Amino acid sequence: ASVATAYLTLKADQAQLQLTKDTLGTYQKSFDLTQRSYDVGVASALDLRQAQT
Amino acid sequence: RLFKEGSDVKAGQQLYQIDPATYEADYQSAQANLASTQEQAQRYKLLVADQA
Repeated sequence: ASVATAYLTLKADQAQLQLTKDTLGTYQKSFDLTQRSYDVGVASALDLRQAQT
Repeated sequence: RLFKEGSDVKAGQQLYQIDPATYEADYQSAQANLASTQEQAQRYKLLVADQA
């Protein structure tokens, strides 16, 4: 029972890693779009900092 | 009055001046709005290429 529980926990946490990498990529793309919109002048630094957080 | 009387004037030559003073204010009020909307269109032209 302990071996099966530990292996299934590893199998779950690797998929959690993959979904966290996908979420981080989405957040990085949003930050790049907000940085571009700050460079052209449409948005302000008040939005760039919230995108950085 | 900007023409000598009895002379041969050309097409498009200015003959008078009727004290603009109101149309100047209308022109400034129009171009102040044009100055903001033009650079907003120019900024959105650059941002729409990056899907921002």
